[PDB]
Amino acid sequence: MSRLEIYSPEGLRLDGRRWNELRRFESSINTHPHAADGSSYMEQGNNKIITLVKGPKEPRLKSQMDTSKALLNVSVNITKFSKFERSKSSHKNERRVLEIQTSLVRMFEKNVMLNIYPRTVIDIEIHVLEQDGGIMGSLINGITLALIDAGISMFDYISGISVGLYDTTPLLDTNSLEENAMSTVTLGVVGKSEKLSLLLVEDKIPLDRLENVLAIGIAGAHRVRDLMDEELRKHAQKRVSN
Amino acid sequence: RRKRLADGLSVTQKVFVRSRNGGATKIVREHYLRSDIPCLSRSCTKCPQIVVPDAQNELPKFILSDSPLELSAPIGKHYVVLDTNVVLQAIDLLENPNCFFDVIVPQIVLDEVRNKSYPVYTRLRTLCRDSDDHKRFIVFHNEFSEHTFVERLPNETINDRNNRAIRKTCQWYSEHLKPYDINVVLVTNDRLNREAATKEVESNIITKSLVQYIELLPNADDIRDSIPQTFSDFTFPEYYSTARVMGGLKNGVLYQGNIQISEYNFLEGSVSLPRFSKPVLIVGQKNLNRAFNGDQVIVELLPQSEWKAPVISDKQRRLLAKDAMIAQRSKKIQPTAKVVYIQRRSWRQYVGQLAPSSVDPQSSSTQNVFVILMDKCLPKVRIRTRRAAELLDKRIVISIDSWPTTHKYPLGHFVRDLGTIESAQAETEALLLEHDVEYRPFSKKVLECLPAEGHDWKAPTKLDDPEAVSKDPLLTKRKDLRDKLICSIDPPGCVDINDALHAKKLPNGNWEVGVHIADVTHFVKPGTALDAEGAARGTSVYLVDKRIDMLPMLLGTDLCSLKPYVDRFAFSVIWELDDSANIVNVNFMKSVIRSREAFSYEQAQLRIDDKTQNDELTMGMRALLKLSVKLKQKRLEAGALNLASPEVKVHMDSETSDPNEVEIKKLLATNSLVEEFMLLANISVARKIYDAFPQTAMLRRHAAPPSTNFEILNEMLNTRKNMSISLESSKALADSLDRCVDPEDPYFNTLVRIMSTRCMMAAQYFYSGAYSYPDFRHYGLAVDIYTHFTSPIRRYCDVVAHRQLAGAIGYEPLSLTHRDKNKMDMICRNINRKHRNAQFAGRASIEYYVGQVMRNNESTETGYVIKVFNNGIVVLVPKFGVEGLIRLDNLTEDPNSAAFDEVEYKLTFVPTNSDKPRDVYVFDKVEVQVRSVMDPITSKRKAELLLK
Amino acid sequence: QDRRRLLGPAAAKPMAFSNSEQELSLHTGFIENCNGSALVEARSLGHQTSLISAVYGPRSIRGSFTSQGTISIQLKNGLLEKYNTNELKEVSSFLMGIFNSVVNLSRYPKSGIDIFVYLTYDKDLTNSQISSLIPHCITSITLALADAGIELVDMAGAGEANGTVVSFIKNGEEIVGFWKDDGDDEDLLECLDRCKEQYNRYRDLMISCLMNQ
Amino acid sequence: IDERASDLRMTIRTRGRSATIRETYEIICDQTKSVPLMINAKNIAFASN
RNA sequence: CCCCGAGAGGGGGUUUUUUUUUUUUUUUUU
Ligand SMILES: [Br-]
Ligand SMILES: [Br-]
Ligand SMILES: [Br-]
Ligand SMILES: [Br-]
Ligand SMILES: [Br-]
Ligand SMILES: [Mg+2]
Ligand SMILES: [Zn+2]
Repeated sequence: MSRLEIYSPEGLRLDGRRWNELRRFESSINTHPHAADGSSYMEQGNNKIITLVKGPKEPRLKSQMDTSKALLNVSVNITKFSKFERSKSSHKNERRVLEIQTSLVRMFEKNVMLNIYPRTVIDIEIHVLEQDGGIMGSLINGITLALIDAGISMFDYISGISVGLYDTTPLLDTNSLEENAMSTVTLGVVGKSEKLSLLLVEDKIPLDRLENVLAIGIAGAHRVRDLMDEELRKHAQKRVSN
Repeated sequence: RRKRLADGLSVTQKVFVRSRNGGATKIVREHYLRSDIPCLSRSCTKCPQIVVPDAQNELPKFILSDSPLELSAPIGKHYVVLDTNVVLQAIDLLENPNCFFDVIVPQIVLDEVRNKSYPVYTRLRTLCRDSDDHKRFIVFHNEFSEHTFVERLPNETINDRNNRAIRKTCQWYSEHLKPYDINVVLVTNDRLNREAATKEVESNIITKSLVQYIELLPNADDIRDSIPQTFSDFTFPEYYSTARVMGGLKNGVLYQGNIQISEYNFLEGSVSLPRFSKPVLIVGQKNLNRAFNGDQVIVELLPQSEWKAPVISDKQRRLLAKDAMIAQRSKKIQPTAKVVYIQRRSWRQYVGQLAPSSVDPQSSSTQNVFVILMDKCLPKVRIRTRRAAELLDKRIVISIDSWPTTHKYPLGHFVRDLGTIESAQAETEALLLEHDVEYRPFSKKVLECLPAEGHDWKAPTKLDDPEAVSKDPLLTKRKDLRDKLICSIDPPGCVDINDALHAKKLPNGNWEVGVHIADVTHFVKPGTALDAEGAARGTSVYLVDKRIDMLPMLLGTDLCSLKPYVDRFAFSVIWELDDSANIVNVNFMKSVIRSREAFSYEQAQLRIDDKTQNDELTMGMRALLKLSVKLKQKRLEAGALNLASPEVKVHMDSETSDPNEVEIKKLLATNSLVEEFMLLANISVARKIYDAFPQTAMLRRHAAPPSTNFEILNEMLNTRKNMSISLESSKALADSLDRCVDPEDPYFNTLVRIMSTRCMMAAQYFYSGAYSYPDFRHYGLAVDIYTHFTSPIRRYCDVVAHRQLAGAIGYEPLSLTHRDKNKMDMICRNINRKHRNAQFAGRASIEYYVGQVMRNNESTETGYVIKVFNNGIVVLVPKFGVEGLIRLDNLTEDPNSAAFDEVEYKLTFVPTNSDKPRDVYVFDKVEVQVRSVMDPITSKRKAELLLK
Repeated sequence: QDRRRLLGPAAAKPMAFSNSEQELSLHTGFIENCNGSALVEARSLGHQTSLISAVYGPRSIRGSFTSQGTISIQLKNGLLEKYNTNELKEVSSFLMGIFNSVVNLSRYPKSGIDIFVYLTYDKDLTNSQISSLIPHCITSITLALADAGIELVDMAGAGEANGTVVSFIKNGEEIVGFWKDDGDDEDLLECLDRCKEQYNRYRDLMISCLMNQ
Repeated sequence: IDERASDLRMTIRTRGRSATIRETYEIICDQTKSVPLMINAKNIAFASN
């Protein structure tokens, strides 16, 4: 029971967007040159994410070294000031966060060509400065951009998106208010394909609605890919022209 | 700042502070500025070119008429844009069919109304949603439109920005509708907008106040009475601030609860507080502080010296609270308090009549009058009117605006004219809406959910037909029982048939009994407006006059109705039981049937008894009755109750107009036939749905009656008739009630039954997760579990049970709304309230018509004394089913010589037409002269009785 | 609660109740478990302190290689008075800087000298208090290191005056550490003199303890 | 405990129904007065290996 | 396989958290 107009009869949402509109998507490449080999600053809505890619480089411990592939590590730092209400405890060892880090690794292990960087380590540090729904999808886009900036070989883009289901109405790119009022589905689409790297459903969804929700997400993720690709070629032209 | 995006879309930052529980949180949301916001006008030729479809691929409809209400220049044709205040104050006038036809409601207004008053916001949205050819309301999202969106200027209050926002919308609409010669009128009571438009600094905007606008309409005199508005010896104290009471509740200083004000005493109220055992009394008129009965009020405990015998700091107030709890346990002195805040008013549209005392016939101008509300527990209201002579002897609908600390009586305004008092039209309409019964016809959105076929809908001949299966893939699960001999036994004028029965004798000696219930679920689907209205009404009310249906006529009295000679969908329950009516097995299945014949209760009984007709159908009907006797036998032996209250049936003269005859409905054996199989159906379904959904099963329980309820009845029985009711068990209560019979008068047993029915606990609906299994017990039926299932057309509870049974058998997955413990709690609390309102309205309908039969007639009827007091007696007339009060003054002569013995419930007095001391005990059959007279104060047709 | 300790029932709530210049005591080498140990007890006015220091080293460090030794200092809360972990870490860092100027690290390649200071009994009898404990810590660590046989450039001691703590070496000519919380303004010269007096007294008693005992 | 501490029950509301959390009395220890622990001295054993 | 040396020698092929509009009779068909 929501007293707010999540989806008005006029087809308008609480923030003004319609059912199939992405939030403000602004990417940024090479933001921390003196701190990492690759870096990206993501702004997807009110979401603010710093992503740092450090590597490929020498492992700090020879015990943890693979002679056939690079070691891929991801650490997500959800800051205590990411939400409106400051969290008292840290999230560093939170099981929810360990799953997120693990999830991201399992995604890019099959995209990043780790086999061509044996005996090395790729460390991915992430700092979430502000959070407002669809943080998982934004995490995916931040890593993909930062990895490309580092000149690390990969097969294709991986675009992330979230889709809510308000009763029967699908809502592309959900914010915090919408996620609190409905079940959402997080997608990780590879390139322009229909293949999903990540399918994440944490709340109840009718089996009949799931296929349609996936269809909306994939279409939306393709637009995220285009925006990422667009901003990347723009930065490429501004650098290659000097 | 403001960012421009690729789609021509913009985005800014909406930041506000949310104060909650003394906390301060900075809330920030992004605010998108569009460019494709439709004006929603029929005249517009630009907007439809820029409009986009929604989620369900449906473009929004332009509803604002191309030729609105034309008014004297320079207004001409015009649209109306509303302010926040004029909506909150005159929502009744905004629903009036005779004004406000094309209205534009800004988003900022809709938002402010939602925050200030949610119920008004709902009513405003309903006006927008239910737009027809008479009334048209829209919502222009001005905050989302880049053309109309304004931002707070440096050093500007939020109230002035919002007023400027509304004014900007009017300015935009005006310029946008210039080529169509349609002006815009801003209806606002705020002096800021009127002054800003009067000066005409920037753009030309037609601004009118509410009263000033009404005076420009053709029917100004007909709608001026709907405009919301020394008169004291003392003055009520001001209410505490919201911030104060919020801190008071949090610091255990103030307490909130619902206040009760009795019609016997308007100077004393009592609040039910959780921290206190016994209700806190509120003595005085200043202490009640303009509170109504049923209002949620916040009270402050008065000093101990101000308490009734039948501080500075917060610390002392909490100590006073503890001393109050102690005093309530001692039962010597009882704590008092005073209301200091009204949380939630119980105000609504009330029905009443003008008091002839406060209206001057000589006056021609506007005058103040009083209206006497039909609620005897409620005060009277002041009304501003000019048609005081035209509303003199009529039932009127009024709504309370406010109750100033100065004014002695609350202020309100006129709404509708129901009609002349004691008329079938006005009295029935007043009767319904006083018990909160929606009688208005179903909206267009509701009727659109009905099948596209209409009345020519038909069940498919073949249940495997490609076309039929393509449309209905669940049709393969549908069983075929059209070979069975189904018949329906319902009252004469019954068109809405819910149940249908049949019976066959299986080759193994056992019987096959099938109860078939209307398949309403197949037509009403969760989420639709049809289902929404169905849940809202909860149940259809039954009056002698009319019949307010829960579902549309097309659905309830045709399609879903198990009419004879036609193929109908049904939810069937088939048993296999022996000759001793013992269930061997039971199966639930959705099926398609065809009723052989729709019998009447009298028609069915005659066909069973005549012994001339021995066809297969009649042979099954007798088999049903035979099994009905067995089932009723076992049930009573199990401890089933046999209460009674056979109310009278108003036999309206079908040769004239007004009702003339009052008869009594007789229970035939066919009534026991249907009853027994309906109970059997409900029981089996209850067991099945609870087994499938143990936590959200729509059930119905009946609490065991407390000893205190029967201690008074047993007191009168053991004293006068020297008898008693066991109360040890339901069977014990039934057996002792059964032997409670007087040989000199057969009706004595009926009188005790109809009187012991009044002291039974109310049965209520609930969900299986709210209580434990032993609490599922139904005392009056002596069953471990029970529900309602057999009447989905007239009960929404059965609709829920149907959907749950369908999921139980695996026909179709149960909707999420019937598996949410929270949603189920709301459904149960609603249908429980609608159920009570249904029976009360039903009994009130009987009361009016019977009261009209005895209007101008006097007859010596048979009466029975049910209540004996020192102020008089109360006698019941079984012939008319009306209880009457005989006051001591009209009971006998010399009231000082009469004596009342409470121990024996005896009232001795000397009759007016005699001089012999007569002792009138209780339960006595006495001769009583009936007479009806409308009270000049309450305007209620009461039955004055004079004993003989 | 915790699966490694017995902390009792969770519904239980702790018991809350209603309403010369310095006297020293020094002892060394009473802990056979380690290489060096010291007991420092001080009693003055309305505050007494009994702390124990323990030096473990030089022991193995299995990581890379270092030409000099690596010192670590950890302060532990005692039984009575507790302190913030942050505050104990801060003093530890301040103490590390001091003894990295005194300990002849060159004599202990690829070795570790782990110094523990137990704030065993700190009674507050007044019917940032950590500043008054600092000079006693330095005294304990100096005694323990000397008792362990770890080479020191000079006997490091300290003093405290109005929230200001300063540790001296070389007869008070130079400073190996400066600490200041609260206090007043332009009171540096007065604090240096008062602390040097405490430094001199502590150093004399330390030498007297390392020799005679 | 305090004779009559102002802090009484705390009302918590559900979805329609109301409930009251029992008043929690703050137990306080005496600054001076104390009683000796009642140990079964017959049972006190001493350790050796 | 790769590096090194006028003479088939040597070096390497990596190690638990945005969930709360409160009120007076059983049962069946209407
Ligand atoms: Br709506
Ligand atoms: Br309370
Ligand atoms: Br209808
Ligand atoms: Br037929
Ligand atoms: Br434990
Ligand atoms: Mg029926
Ligand atoms: Zn337009």
